[PDB]
Formats: sequence, structure tokens, C-alpha cells
Amino acid sequence: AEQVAAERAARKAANKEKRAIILERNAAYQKEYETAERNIIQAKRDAKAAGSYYVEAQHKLVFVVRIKGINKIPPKPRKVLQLLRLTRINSGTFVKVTKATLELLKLIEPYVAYGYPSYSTIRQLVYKRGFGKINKQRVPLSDNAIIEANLGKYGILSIDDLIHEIITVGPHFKQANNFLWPFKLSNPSGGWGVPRKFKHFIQGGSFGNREEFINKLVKSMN
Amino acid sequence: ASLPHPKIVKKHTKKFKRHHSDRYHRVAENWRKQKGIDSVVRRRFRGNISQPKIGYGSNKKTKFLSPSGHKTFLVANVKDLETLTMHTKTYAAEIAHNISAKNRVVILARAKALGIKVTNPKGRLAL
Amino acid sequence: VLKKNPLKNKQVLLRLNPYAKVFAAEKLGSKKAEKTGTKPAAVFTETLKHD
Amino acid sequence: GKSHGYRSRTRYMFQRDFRKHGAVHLSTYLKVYKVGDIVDIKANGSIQKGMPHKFYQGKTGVVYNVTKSSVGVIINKMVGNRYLEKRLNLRVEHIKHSKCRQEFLERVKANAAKRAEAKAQGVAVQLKRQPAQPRESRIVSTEGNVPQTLAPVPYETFI
Amino acid sequence: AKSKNHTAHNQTRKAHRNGIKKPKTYKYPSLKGVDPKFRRNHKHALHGTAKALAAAKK
Amino acid sequence: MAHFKEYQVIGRRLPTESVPEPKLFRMRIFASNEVIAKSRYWYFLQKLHKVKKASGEIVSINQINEAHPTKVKNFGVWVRYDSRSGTHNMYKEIRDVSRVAAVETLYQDMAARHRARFRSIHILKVAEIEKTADVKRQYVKQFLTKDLKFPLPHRVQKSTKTFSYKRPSTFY
Amino acid sequence: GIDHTSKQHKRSGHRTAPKSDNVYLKLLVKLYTFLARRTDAPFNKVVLKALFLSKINRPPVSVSRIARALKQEGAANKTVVVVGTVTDDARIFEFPKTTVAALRFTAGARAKIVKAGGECITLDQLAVRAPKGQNTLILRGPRNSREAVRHFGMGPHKGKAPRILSTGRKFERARGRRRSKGFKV
RNA sequence: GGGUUGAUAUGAUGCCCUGACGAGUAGGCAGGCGUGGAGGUCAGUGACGAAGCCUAGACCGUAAGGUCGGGUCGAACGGCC
RNA sequence: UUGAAUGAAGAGCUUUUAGUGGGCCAUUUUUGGUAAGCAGAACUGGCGAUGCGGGAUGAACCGAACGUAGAGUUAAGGUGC
RNA sequence: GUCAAGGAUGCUGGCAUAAUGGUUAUAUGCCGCCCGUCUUGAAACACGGACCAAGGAGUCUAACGUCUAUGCGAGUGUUUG
Ligand SMILES: [Mg+2]
Ligand SMILES: [Mg+2]
Ligand SMILES: [Mg+2]
Ligand SMILES: [Mg+2]
Ligand SMILES: [Mg+2]
Ligand SMILES: [Mg+2]
Ligand SMILES: [Mg+2]
Ligand SMILES: [Mg+2]
Ligand SMILES: [Mg+2]
Ligand SMILES: [Mg+2]
Ligand SMILES: [Mg+2]
Ligand SMILES: [Mg+2]
Ligand SMILES: [Mg+2]
Ligand SMILES: [Mg+2]
Ligand SMILES: [Mg+2]
Ligand SMILES: [Mg+2]
Ligand SMILES: [Mg+2]
Ligand SMILES: [Mg+2]
Ligand SMILES: [Mg+2]
Ligand SMILES: [Mg+2]
Ligand SMILES: [Mg+2]
Ligand SMILES: [Mg+2]
Ligand SMILES: [Mg+2]
Ligand SMILES: [Mg+2]
Ligand SMILES: [Mg+2]
Ligand SMILES: [Mg+2]
Ligand SMILES: [Mg+2]
Ligand SMILES: [Mg+2]
Ligand SMILES: [Mg+2]
Ligand SMILES: [Mg+2]
Ligand SMILES: [Mg+2]
Ligand SMILES: [Mg+2]
Ligand SMILES: [Mg+2]
Repeated sequence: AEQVAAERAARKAANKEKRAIILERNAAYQKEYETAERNIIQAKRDAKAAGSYYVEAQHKLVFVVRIKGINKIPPKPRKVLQLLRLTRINSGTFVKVTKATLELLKLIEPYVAYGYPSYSTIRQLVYKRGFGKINKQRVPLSDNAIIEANLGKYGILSIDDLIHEIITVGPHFKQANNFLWPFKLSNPSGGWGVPRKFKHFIQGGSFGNREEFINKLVKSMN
Repeated sequence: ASLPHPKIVKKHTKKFKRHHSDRYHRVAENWRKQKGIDSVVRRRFRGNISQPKIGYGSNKKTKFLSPSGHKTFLVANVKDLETLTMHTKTYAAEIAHNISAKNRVVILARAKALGIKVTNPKGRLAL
Repeated sequence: VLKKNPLKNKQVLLRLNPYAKVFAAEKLGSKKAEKTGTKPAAVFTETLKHD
Repeated sequence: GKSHGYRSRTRYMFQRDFRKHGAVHLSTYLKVYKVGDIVDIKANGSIQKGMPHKFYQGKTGVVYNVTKSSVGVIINKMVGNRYLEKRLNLRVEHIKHSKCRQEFLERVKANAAKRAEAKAQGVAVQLKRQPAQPRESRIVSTEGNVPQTLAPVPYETFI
Repeated sequence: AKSKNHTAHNQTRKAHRNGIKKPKTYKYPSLKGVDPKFRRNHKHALHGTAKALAAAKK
Repeated sequence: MAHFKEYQVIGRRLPTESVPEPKLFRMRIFASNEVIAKSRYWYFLQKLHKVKKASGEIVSINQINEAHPTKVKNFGVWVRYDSRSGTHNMYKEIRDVSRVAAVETLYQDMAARHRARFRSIHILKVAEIEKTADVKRQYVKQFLTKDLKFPLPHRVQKSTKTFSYKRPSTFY
Repeated sequence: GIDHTSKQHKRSGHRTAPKSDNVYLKLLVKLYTFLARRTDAPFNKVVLKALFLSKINRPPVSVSRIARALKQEGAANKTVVVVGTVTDDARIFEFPKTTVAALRFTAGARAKIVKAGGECITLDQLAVRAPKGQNTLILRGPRNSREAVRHFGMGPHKGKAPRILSTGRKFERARGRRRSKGFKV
């Protein structure tokens, strides 16, 4: 009917307005990522010119991947893995780094490989393995509308706003990260390296803090 | 010709024969779950027989369908046969085992007249 | 019914993320930085090369 | 024979804390316990009446009853697969206030004051405690502080 | 016949199968164990408070 | 450990109110990557000073490339290792073109000759011997003779096929 | 392999249909399943849930209980909805005029309601005259007043009514039930 | 966890959408297969051959089992609630 | 931002009843012993109850727990035959 | 309007039957210890089992507990007669 044609025209106009909002937000996000990266690089250069040393800010976000399977886990690290939502091997979560989570990571260190995710691997994780939690029911993301329907009260309207709340640990990082279902990663595509996995990364194994090398591993698992 | 169906996948065409039915004549081939405490078939050791479980279940779209694509409906007479008057592409008649030679003639003639497929149009045929 | 992948499938990379067209047009991921001329201090260099 | 008495395995624990033997000082008796006050249990071994059991030392509970020389403390005790409420009639020599609750009520007063100040203004307050955040960016100067350290040491013995 | 006497193996696992349950605290706890001189007064203080509230409400 | 990498690692012991601007201790660390480099920095500063990772910070880590990676140099390496039945000091001499290649040769040499793993070994010093005749070991003084040439007898050529038709010769 | 934090394939533990073969109750469940799905009033979800309940979970609601419910402030003209049986009570000598919508009425309850000018309603006449459950008052009978609930949780110092066949002296009033013979419970 | 009634559509212990999960002794519970006999029903099958029995012949069901063809046979026996 | 972080698979409650009440092994802490494939405790993880890939072989070790399949990638272990 | 955008279509060939497939026997590669049972542990150098057909083991009753279905409901139970 003619009223139905009116609702269709109204829906397409609202969709164009939402896409203009998302487009300008993504442009602003790209501008601030570029300027923050250039600013850290120039801060290091400026301190080297002044004779000082620029200590970079400590990393606010880890990506944690459970590398060890289900059986023969002690109850305290088992509970910490369940509280970090790593309930199967090659499950990953983003974890906000504070003291209340660093002592969780120290408890589950022999069973996870964790490190500091970059924007590229965050973007590829949320683009390829990105799934929501909607009526708990694990909804694949695939559309900015289902992120606006659940995280829109926190101002997240799109998959790039969702990525932004992760990479810059925002005020609603907890709600965005808990909306994200734990990333079901594959085994790494070129192997792990490391003939034996369950020694530390320092000792020639896989587990523990893998500071900026988690991107290579997670991109191989993705 | 029947309705268009997906390709029928059976997932285990082999009969699930009982353990040691090949070994003892008292043990028939009808499937019994081995409930023994040390049973290798029950414990599922590699090299032993497969046991029936629900993962072998047929696809519901292609379940109960013969290779012609019809479900078999057992038919004892003409009144049983004409239940499939409007279901000829879905159901195929199959005359029961105890029907006379002279009654199979009229069942087959009426089924040909109705377009109903008969899966055994050769039982008790005088040649 | 089927999860089409962005990072393939430019149609889905444009359904999500309307900025992908602008990024690919301005190349924006291969953009040159300004050539500054900062020279490090002699204290930094001699601490670095120091035994 | 197995010995499982009321003060078994309490040798060092009801002991009287070297050079602090003797009389109980008067502030123990001068403290005031009300119903709902949260108290730590530490048995004074010099006062034998009204002692708690050896299970209850170190435990912290809520006062439910206040009597002439004692208070009644509710301690949850893990018995099997559940907790049970245990009501304890303990003389006030074995009981002191919980400083965790004392600083919690100072935090409540501070939170009320900060919310009242933020209502005097128009700004938000953000009055939750936050964990130890990761450190921010620094520029460590080198003026007077040139980085200067050598390598590991050889193995000498000095026996 | 010699055998195992006592062990606490598996007991914590069985204890945590159905959880370790906290005793579900309530508003208005029971006055069992509270001082009888306080209880006898508190009954009358409550009765008078409800009487005065009903008189002020009606 | 394909080739090692030398890092300067500078750390501080976190500034307090009583002592702002702490002392900035610095080391040269041979490690595969920065993760192992910062770990070894804290391992040695816990041997030298009252600091650990929780009560300190890393202010800088920079890879020190070789200044002349294509000049063949004699290195004296002072090393301390743990044997099966003690701790010992050694001095070895390694002729190579860079410090990281010399330290890789040292680690292979120690693991081969003395069965000493990476965990057992502390690199106390790698220093280039600037002039010959301060070179102390015969196995490196061999190559410091004037107009040195040597042949390679008994050449073994790797065949790509499982059958040869010639009965091969080991000339060179 | 998944480290399960819960029991897998665990049923909800709630009735999703009555266990009865009552075709009229299945018809009422059909109507209130439609009305719970399509109306989004909470009354219809409550009534659909209560239609599933068993006979010990549907205790009879007395007409005196109905009259006491109508004695509430402003509830005198509501429609009292009893998903269950409404029973008579001769103890109350003044029943008001009201509309009661119940599954079953006993003959005395129906006579007492319609003698005072009231009206007895089935749950589908309630569904056509109050489809969102407007101006209704759901009443429930007492569940722990059952005789079986006396014996539940029997133990020492629980005061919970021993499962006994004959009751009197010589029948569990002895050692374990008084200070003089043994101990007290 | 949901959707689906003013021809849902006459299968609403239906049809459909969505997501997760699946080891197992003792044990518990559920849904089914088979047997002897009973009430109803198919105005069911049958001396033109019921039941039985044989069949490295066929079909259906994950399976319990069901169905059919051939041979032998000779008086009765099945489907469904 | 209603007073730390993280998670929450729904939370709370009741009734009823089966089996079981011979255990054993492994890292670490331990007692008796000269010691044990001995006897006895503590915490955990296993086997019992459990297949799979590896340790040639083996209840317990290592890896990993299992519906029916396809493709990819790996773990522990390996790559002369 | 089109499209690679909420899951394969277009074009062509051969055959149209044992060709694909099913069953079946055999051969080859790799795997596969005999079941039941008591047991911490069974392939055990533990016990029962030579083979086959038929028979063969949680039944009924009195009095009850929980739960559920039904009838009536301050009542209820016709069936001793
Ligand atoms: Mg490969
Ligand atoms: Mg079959
Ligand atoms: Mg079979
Ligand atoms: Mg059989
Ligand atoms: Mg066994
Ligand atoms: Mg799907
Ligand atoms: Mg003792
Ligand atoms: Mg002490
Ligand atoms: Mg199962
Ligand atoms: Mg019968
Ligand atoms: Mg006839
Ligand atoms: Mg016959
Ligand atoms: Mg045969
Ligand atoms: Mg005869
Ligand atoms: Mg039969
Ligand atoms: Mg016993
Ligand atoms: Mg025993
Ligand atoms: Mg000893
Ligand atoms: Mg077993
Ligand atoms: Mg194995
Ligand atoms: Mg192995
Ligand atoms: Mg071996
Ligand atoms: Mg080997
Ligand atoms: Mg291990
Ligand atoms: Mg594979
Ligand atoms: Mg043919
Ligand atoms: Mg073939
Ligand atoms: Mg073999
Ligand atoms: Mg056993
Ligand atoms: Mg056996
Ligand atoms: Mg024998
Ligand atoms: Mg015999
Ligand atoms: Mg028999």
C-alpha cells in the first residue's frame, strides 16, 4: 500500500542517515589512530633528540588465547579461565589490563598465550571471527544494525565503533567486550614455532606473555 | 517420477550386526548393545565394530524414502490403494505378502489406472 | 544463512564500514609520513654504543 | 589414642605474645559493642572464661547479642557442602572491632561528601574505586643521570 | 582385613558439585539467643510503636 | 636464536616520592627478541641490585647493530657457566664478523664442549681484541698467520638423485 | 573439548504443558498460549503457567478467601480469577456480589456466588471479557496447608510431624520425645 | 530462546526460525521395537493358499525391528486405538 | 560510576529415590621402615567409569576427552628404512 | 535498472545399463587378544562356557510414603448388604 511505501522510503532515509553517521565516525577514528601513532613516534624522536628516553605508556589491553586443553587443570586456574571465558582450547578474549586482571593472568600463565593486540589484528578478529551475544544465542555480527541494537545505548553503532572501544579501552569496554563472544580461533596456520608448546615464550615454548608477538600468532590462527 | 528430493545420503549402509554373531550360532545378528564390563565393543576400541547411535540418523527430508523417491505404503486391497490417489508422487503402493494372486491383479490394474506406483508388481504372477 | 567474510568480499566490507571506499580511494594505508629531520643526542648515541 | 579435646592443638595459639603477658589493658573493657558491629576474634589465653573455640580464632563475625561482659557473634562455618550460622557467646577480651569496617564507613562518609560537593557543582564525580591502572607515558631525563651499569659478575668464592 | 582407614580425597570435589552454599541472610533475624531482658522490652516497644502509628494514621 | 640480537636495556627502579629520578641501570643483552631481552635484564638486575620487575620499569630497549658487520674480528669472551658440579669462569676466543655471531658461536661451543645450556651461561664480556699478539688461544692464532691459505681435501658433492652413473670423485 | 561450567542439555524444570489428557484444558491452554504470545499482558502468561499446575499446586480457593480478597481497598469490583477450583465456605455468612472466573466451581460455591447476585465464569469467558486481564485479581490457595507438607523436612528440632499411622500414647511419645525417657528430640 | 489463528492451514503432543551442546561404569529417567491373550475397529488377509520354516535376493529404520520377492507348506492370521 | 575487577552458563527453593560406603595411581609435602610394584596421611589431577593420537608394548605418563561425515590446521611425538 | 549484496548457476558431452551404486565372496594396506563376571586392576597362567533348540530369573498380595491423572469437594468412599 501507499502507507507501506511511505514506511519503506522512511526506512531508507533513516538508513542513509545512519550510514553517514558511521562513515564520519570511522573517518574520525582513522584520524585519531593516525595522529596517536605519529605522536608516539615523534615523542620517541623528540626524547632521543633531547637526550632523554620516552617511556611508552604501559599497555592497557591484552589479547589472551587459551592454548591448553580441557583435562588436568587445577581448580584455581580452571576457575580463572572460566571467568576469562576461555573454556576451550584456542579461545581468545580481550582483557583490560589492571592489577585485578594481571593477577588472573599470572594464575593462568601456563595455559594461555597472551600479548598486546594491535589495531590490525583487532580489526581482523572482529571482522572475521566477530560474533555477538544476543539472548545469549551467539549472533554473527555481519551488519551494523545488530551492534546498534545491543551496544547502541553505549554509543556503539557499528563494528568499527566496537573495534574502537576495544583498541582504545573506553568507558564501555566491559560491555563491548562482554557483548563479544569469545573468539573461536583455529590452530595456527604455520604451526606454533616452538617444538614444544608448554614452556614459557622466554624459554622457547608458547605460553605466557608474548608482548607484541601475539599478533603474528593470532593472525596465523585467524 | 516422484517429487524432487535431495540426493539420498545413508551415512552407514552396512548392517549393524551384533558382536560375536559371526562366532556363535546361538548369538543372532540382531543388534544387542554389549553391556559387559570389559567389552571392547562397548569401550569402543579401534578395530572393533561400530555401534548404532543417533549421529547415523538419516536426513529428515530424505528419510523413509525408497531410491525411487517414494515412501512405501503397504496395500492390502483397492480401498487401501485409493488412499494414495492424490499422493502418487510421494507414496508408492506395495501389495502385502498375503494377498492372493487374483486380488493382486485388480490391485495392480487399479493402481495403473490411478497412476500409483507399485514396488512389487511381480508377486504371484502366473508365467 | 551463511557468514560472508569481510577481509574478502568487498561487498560485505562495504556493507559494514562505509569508510572502506574512502580508505581505498585515498590509499590511506600506504600514506607517506612527513620527512622530519630530528637528530638524536650525543648522550643517547654514546650510551647506545657504549661498552 | 587420639586426643580431640576443646583446646587440643592450641599450644602456640592461645600463647600470650612475648613481653605482652599479664593484665588486660582497660581499653578492651572500655570499647563499646553494638548489635551489627563486625568484630575479629582473637582469644586472650589469660582470660579463660568465655573463650572461643580454636576454630573461631581469626574468624570475623557480626555481633547479634550484647550481654553483661560478653557479646554474641555470628560466624559462618563451612560444614560439609554448606555454611552454618554459629552463634558465639564470647567475653570482650577475645573480641576487637574490625578495622576493615572502620575504613569502610570512612569511605561511605567520603563518598557522601564527594557526591554532595559534585551536587554543589554540576559535574559528575565517578566515586568508585579503581584498580592499579597501567602507567602512563614518561620522559625520563638523563641530566645528572647518565645510564651507567656494567655486566654480570664472575664467580668468586669468598668462603 | 587391612584396608584404607580414612581419606579426604574426593570430598572437596563432592562438596563443590552442588556448590558451597552461604546461609541466605534475611532482614529481621530470629531473636533466638538475644538477651531476654532486651526481648521483653522490644516486644513492648514494637507494640507501642505500632499502636502510635495506627493512632497517627487511622 | 637463529642469530642473536644485542639490545641495550635501560631500567630504572620506579620513582618514589623520597627519590624521584632514580639511577637508570643499563645492560647489553644477547637475546632472540625483546621479550627475552627484558627478561634477562631483570634476571641480572635481580642479581646486582634490590629491584625486581614489580618495583622497577624498563625505560628503553634498543637493538645495537654491529658497527662494522663485514670486518673479521677476534673476540675475547669472558663467560661464567654452571657445570654439573659447580660454577666456573671461562675465557674463550671467537673469530667472527659480529658480536652476535660470536655469541652464537659461543653458545654452540659451550653446549657442545661443556654441555652447558642457555640457562647455565652468563656472558660476562665480549670485547674485540684490537691487536694481534694479545690473541691468546691457538685455535684462533692459526688464522692470523701471514698469507694464510689452506685447501679443502675430500670434497663431498650432494647429489639430488638416488642413483649415480659415474663413481664420483672427491677432488677439489 | 569444552570446559563446561553448567550441565549440558538441562531441561528448564518447568511444565510446558499440562500432564492431563483433559481436552477442554488443552483447549484453554491453546487459547491462553495465543493470548500469552500475542497480547503482551503479564496476566495471560501467569494464567497460562498456572493452567499447567498439578492438583497439589492448584489448591482450592474458598469463597471466604474470595470475599476477603474483595475486602481489599478498591478491589471490590475486580474479577477474581482462580486458576483451579473454587470451594464453598459455610463459615462466612455474607458473600458480596462479584464476578469469579475459575476452572471449576463446586455446587455449593456456585450456589453461594449466584445467590448473592454474582456470576461464575470460565477462563474463556474471562478471555473474551478481559483479554489483557484488565481489572482482575488472581487468587491462589494455600500450598503449605497440605497434610503432606507437615512431614517434610523431618529431623531433630525441626518440629515437623512424624510419618505415623496410629497416633496416641505408645505411638512415638517416649525416648526421644521427653527429658524423662532419654532425651528431647 | 522464539515465530506462527479474524481459511495459521485445518497435523498448534503441528510447521518453522535462531543459538549452543553431544564421552561414560553403577544408577536414574525418557522415547520407542518385539511376544502371548482381551475390548474396539479396517464391512482387514486367506484353500485363486493363513501361520510356520528356508533364502551370501530387494527396500525402510541410527537401532530394537518392519516390509517385500522366490521356495517349501497346508488352515488360519494381521494393521491401527 | 549506587559506591573494586572479571564472569554469570538463568537465580532461589522443595520433594522423592537409585547406586555407593573394598579403591588405586601420579607430581609436590610427609610418617613407620634399610628399601620396595610396602604400609599410612595432606592438597590436587587422574584411572576406576575412558575411547583417541604418542610413550614399540602397559588402567593411571604426555597430548587431548569422543554424535555422523568432508576439507583445512595442529598438539604430544616424530621425519634413514 | 544491474550486481559477486540474507547459501550455484550457466554451457556441453557420454551412457541410459550393471556403467554408477547396493549386497556378497575374495584379495591387498593398516588396525583388531574371548566373551560374561568379581575386582584397584582380566587377554590372563582367575572363574562359567563343547555345540544347538525349547524352557529360564524384581512377581503377586496386605498396609503404606512421595509424585502424578481423575471425580467430588468440608466433605468424601455405590459394590458388607
Ligand atoms: Mg602446511
Ligand atoms: Mg540398513
Ligand atoms: Mg542393522
Ligand atoms: Mg540377538
Ligand atoms: Mg574395566
Ligand atoms: Mg549456520
Ligand atoms: Mg593432639
Ligand atoms: Mg601467637
Ligand atoms: Mg551420553
Ligand atoms: Mg495378541
Ligand atoms: Mg476375503
Ligand atoms: Mg504362505
Ligand atoms: Mg543362512
Ligand atoms: Mg488340514
Ligand atoms: Mg505378529
Ligand atoms: Mg557402610
Ligand atoms: Mg572402607
Ligand atoms: Mg620416614
Ligand atoms: Mg574402562
Ligand atoms: Mg592410549
Ligand atoms: Mg607421545
Ligand atoms: Mg617404552
Ligand atoms: Mg620410538
Ligand atoms: Mg604436565
Ligand atoms: Mg583430518
Ligand atoms: Mg538395470
Ligand atoms: Mg563399483
Ligand atoms: Mg595388529
Ligand atoms: Mg569396581
Ligand atoms: Mg574379561
Ligand atoms: Mg570349563
Ligand atoms: Mg553348560
Ligand atoms: Mg528361549
